[PDB]
Amino acid sequence: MHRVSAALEEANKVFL
Amino acid sequence: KIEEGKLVIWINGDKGYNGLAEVGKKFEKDTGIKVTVEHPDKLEEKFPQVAATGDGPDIIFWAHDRFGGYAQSGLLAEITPDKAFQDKLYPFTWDAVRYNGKLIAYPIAVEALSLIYNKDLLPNPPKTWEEIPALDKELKAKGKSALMFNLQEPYFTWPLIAADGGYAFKYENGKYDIKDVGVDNAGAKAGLTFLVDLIKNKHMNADTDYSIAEAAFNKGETAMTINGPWAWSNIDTSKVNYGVTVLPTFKGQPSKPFVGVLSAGINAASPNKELAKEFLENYLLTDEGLEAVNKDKPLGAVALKSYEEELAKDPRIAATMENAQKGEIMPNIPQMSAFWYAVRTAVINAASGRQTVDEALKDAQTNAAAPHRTCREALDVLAKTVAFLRNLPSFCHLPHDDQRRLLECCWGPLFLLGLAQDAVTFEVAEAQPSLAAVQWLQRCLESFWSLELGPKEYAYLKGTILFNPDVPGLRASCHIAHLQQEAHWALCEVLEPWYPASQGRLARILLMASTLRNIPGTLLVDLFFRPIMGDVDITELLEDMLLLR
Ligand SMILES: OC[C@H]1O[C@H](O[C@H]2[C@H](O)[C@@H](O)[C@@H](O)O[C@@H]2CO)[C@H](O)[C@@H](O)[C@@H]1O
Repeated sequence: MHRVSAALEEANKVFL
Repeated sequence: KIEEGKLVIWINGDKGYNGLAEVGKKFEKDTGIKVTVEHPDKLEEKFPQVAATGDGPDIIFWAHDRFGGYAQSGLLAEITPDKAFQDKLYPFTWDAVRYNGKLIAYPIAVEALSLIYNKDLLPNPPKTWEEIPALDKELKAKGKSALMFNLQEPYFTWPLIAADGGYAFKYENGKYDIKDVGVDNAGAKAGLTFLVDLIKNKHMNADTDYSIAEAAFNKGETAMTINGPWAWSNIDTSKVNYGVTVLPTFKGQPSKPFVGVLSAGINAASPNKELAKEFLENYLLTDEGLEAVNKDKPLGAVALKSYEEELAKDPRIAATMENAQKGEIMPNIPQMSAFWYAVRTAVINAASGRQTVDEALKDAQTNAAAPHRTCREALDVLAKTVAFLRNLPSFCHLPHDDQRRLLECCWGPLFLLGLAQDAVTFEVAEAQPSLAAVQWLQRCLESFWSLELGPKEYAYLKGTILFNPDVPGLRASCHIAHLQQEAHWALCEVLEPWYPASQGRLARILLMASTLRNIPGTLLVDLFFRPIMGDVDITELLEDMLLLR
């Protein structure tokens, strides 16, 4: 339920 | 499916459809073939819609400028007028209906915009646009206007735009250069700049349309107006002593109005091609035929030599011709549709103030000279967006009803945020979403490209948009709320190193994200997907990629 931040950054890598 | 034994005809609502209907009644009494004359709205775009499917009218009336496109699409049939019949019409009007060396429609009449003025009010109409503002200043003192015409159609404001140097497609060696568009040059800019200054100075309203202008003039509320021959009919029945004369001159140069040739085409999917030819050749295109129509609403200079020589004495027709000479014939190439839409958008955006003259003519020049590279980039972003959701356990572990629910009202903002970060400027060439909406979309999008966000900001922001607790009927609502709060806390820490400026950045990014949520999901489809895959259900398509349907 925590550290969703690190998850988002990793998941949105496809847009780099 | 276009019924056999019958003849359906479509014509613009401002023409003399009643006079035409009569010619149809005579035709129906002689042959026994029923003829229905209809005048749908947006006919200019409605015809091709149904024409493709195989239905629609048997005969279609409109200016030649559009027929070229219908021809390329294969929606028209090549007319077969024998030599003898061709000699009855002016060879000048035959070129207007000739595309790629084939006659694709019957020429009816030549129309051109002229200046109609109220003699009692303006015993002497102005010779230059420049002298109009001052003329309106005093007329207002008597509860009246100076000039009032339709601003919703670039057709009426074109004369002014092209007066100085504006133009559609450069013409050289009997050919049009589809890459040379002059809608954003020095000339065109000045013309449209003048029009806008007329509105700003309260000399003219921006919402002024055809109906408003016509009513205002026929009632004696405005001193002048700009219209074509078809408009002389309603003025007569009104207590107004008008006069048709040459259009004002802008910057010493005359106004160049686009000349059009009202033409009649035969649907390529009609089984009454013969019944059609017979009607347009032995009934309509005749002295009595064109008179009945003209009787209802003026056709200007008829293509039929015989009947033309009779009306040649009319001083009004002479004015229309004088103006036509100053102007040029409308191109009939397929791109004309893209042109008109691009110009229509520019003129309306500048008049309403949503854009500056330079900004408007900037997008038009780019759109007028149309790649679906935009859509293809939206598809990549969408797919990208699917990969983003397939990852991120936080979303995958949510109840499926919640997943479908968050998706139903977030794919919009999520998608737009994707286009932003993917750095893809769009070229909305829609040769019907409201201009206001489209304009609002890009403003928001350009707002993101100027703010230059980083990979972290985008990521954390997407989280703020995805996990929305306010979504009705949500099961893990409390958890989703805790997930959004985290992304919001992270979005702040990425902007914490501050002393002054980062403070106004958080509020900026946030409000920008909010404007994204207020964008019609419907609009998005029609602007980025529909043009490449027809009607589409994004919610449905997305639930398939994520196996939720
Ligand atoms: O406004 C763009 C529009 O201009 C022309 O349409 C004219 C038409 O030719 C006239 O006879 C009359 O009906 O007014 C119309 C404009 O309101 C072009 O023919 C059309 O393709 C173009 O979109």
